[PDB]
Amino acid sequence: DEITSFSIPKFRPDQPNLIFQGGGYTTKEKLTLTKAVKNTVGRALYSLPIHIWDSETGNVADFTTTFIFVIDAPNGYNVADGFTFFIAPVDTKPQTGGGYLGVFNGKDYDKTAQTVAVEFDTFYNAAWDPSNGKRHIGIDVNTIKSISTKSWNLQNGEEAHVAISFNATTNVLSVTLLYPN
Amino acid sequence: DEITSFSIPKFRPDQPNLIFQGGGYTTKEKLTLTKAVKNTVGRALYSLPIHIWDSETGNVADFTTTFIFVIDAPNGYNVADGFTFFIAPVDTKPQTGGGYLGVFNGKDYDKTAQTVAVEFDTFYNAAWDPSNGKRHIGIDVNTIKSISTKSWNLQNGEEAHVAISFNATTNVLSVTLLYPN
Amino acid sequence: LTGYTLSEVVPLKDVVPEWVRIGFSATTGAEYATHEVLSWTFLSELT
Amino acid sequence: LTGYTLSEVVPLKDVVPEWVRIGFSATTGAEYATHEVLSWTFLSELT
Ligand SMILES: *[C@H]1O[C@H](CO)[C@@H](O)[C@H](O)[C@H]1NC(C)=O
Ligand SMILES: *[C@H]1O[C@H](CO)[C@@H](O)[C@H](O)[C@H]1NC(C)=O
Ligand SMILES: OC[C@H]1O[C@H](O)[C@H](O)[C@@H](O)[C@@H]1O
Ligand SMILES: OC[C@H]1O[C@H](O)[C@H](O)[C@@H](O)[C@@H]1O
Ligand SMILES: [Ca+2]
Ligand SMILES: [Ca+2]
Ligand SMILES: [Mn+2]
Ligand SMILES: [Mn+2]
Repeated sequence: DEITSFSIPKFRPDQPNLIFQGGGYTTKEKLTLTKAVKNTVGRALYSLPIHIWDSETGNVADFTTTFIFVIDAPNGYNVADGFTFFIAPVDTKPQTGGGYLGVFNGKDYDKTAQTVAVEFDTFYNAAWDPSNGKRHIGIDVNTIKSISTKSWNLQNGEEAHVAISFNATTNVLSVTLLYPN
Repeated sequence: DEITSFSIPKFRPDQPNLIFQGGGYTTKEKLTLTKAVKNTVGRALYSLPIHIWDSETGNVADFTTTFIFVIDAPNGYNVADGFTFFIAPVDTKPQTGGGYLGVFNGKDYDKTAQTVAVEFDTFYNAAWDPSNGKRHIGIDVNTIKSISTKSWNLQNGEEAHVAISFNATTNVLSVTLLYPN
Repeated sequence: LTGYTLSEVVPLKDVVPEWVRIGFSATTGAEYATHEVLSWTFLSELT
Repeated sequence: LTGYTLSEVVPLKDVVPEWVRIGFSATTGAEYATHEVLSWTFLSELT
């Protein structure tokens, strides 16, 4: 049975198993993608290419990731544009940014964007964001307009552990964010 | 940092996660490091860097690897030179071939080029191998002259399970080889 | 302890190449914030 | 069920960089032979 896993409890400046792109860097502990500063883009990828399905047998992989992540906006009322976990072709590099979260370009279904993301979305884009305008978790596939959506209240500066996993049999994604309170 | 593992039951024509060098290419199911053909080297390296020890804390990992390899020689008499699992700095290239198995260049402790290897040696090099000239397996560290060996009866064309582990709490490295019998 | 959870089928084989990369991607624009990640695990299986 | 076995003290920390690569090499000179690897697992815990 082909399997692959890792786990990183702490980060550090020199980290040969990650590929920083845009403003991405590791401090002495945090892996920080953007400082409180405008019009940027942070991207980290796990160095190692991952096999998720195979075309000899056709099967898809069960998988789970887990990360604790803190968003900290020096304004309470003023925060954007988002954070995102995403799976992507092997050789992907950044895309159109700010509210596109450096990961998508168009707003209509783009097939050639071979890439799926899970977003935590701290800013309303009336162009495509849920009309109600609430901050949201969402499952994106090939456009920044999410296939699904979920209102969520950001707690600023709050450690928020999250699990995301995918059933190969039922073929369902799902996400869970949690706060201590 | 804590936990890296994988497992690979078959090797597939393209392996984005493996860095080949030399004649190493992956056939339909196997990984061929060498063809029955004079004067080559082949090396294949897990793509992911791997944090064996941490200055931050001082702890060394312990790890366990496992493979099956086969050595299939046209004439059970004139075979050479050997095979070898190795742990080397993060961007090694083929070292001297033949007797040095593309991992070393010297009979001498060369702190500099900083690699250790478990060697399944199949050719007597009067110059450094144990002298009764029997094939052998060896733990090599900064030398092609193993700090230690067992004599070892080769079985051409037949599969060997090998298990290697390092216990980090006593720095003992142990290799085991097995044939169906 | 408050917690959100979303769910959805998404036919990955249909959509992504045989081999991927994962990572995070985070952006500011006109408005902004610190977006940093404290730790990461990931496992996967393939029958 | 012929078996071979061998262990030894190797100060890894004093021999090898904080970050390494694992791998196989096989080699031929005057005499040769095929060297193939069939399957490979690896697991490391750094606690
Ligand atoms: C995937 O996992 C469970 C584990 O038993 C199984 O019952 C079912 O086939 C799948 N369920 C999901 C998460 O859709
Ligand atoms: C090294 O550590 C254990 C823990 O007791 C020791 O007894 C044994 O020699 C080795 N086993 C491990 C952790 O692999
Ligand atoms: O951060 C709020 C907005 O910032 C910039 O205006 C970006 O153009 C936009 O994409 C984003 O939504
Ligand atoms: O392959 C047999 C032998 O051939 C040559 O003598 C090479 O110098 C040596 O490296 C090898 O052991
Ligand atoms: Ca948005
Ligand atoms: Ca030899
Ligand atoms: Mn959105
Ligand atoms: Mn030898």
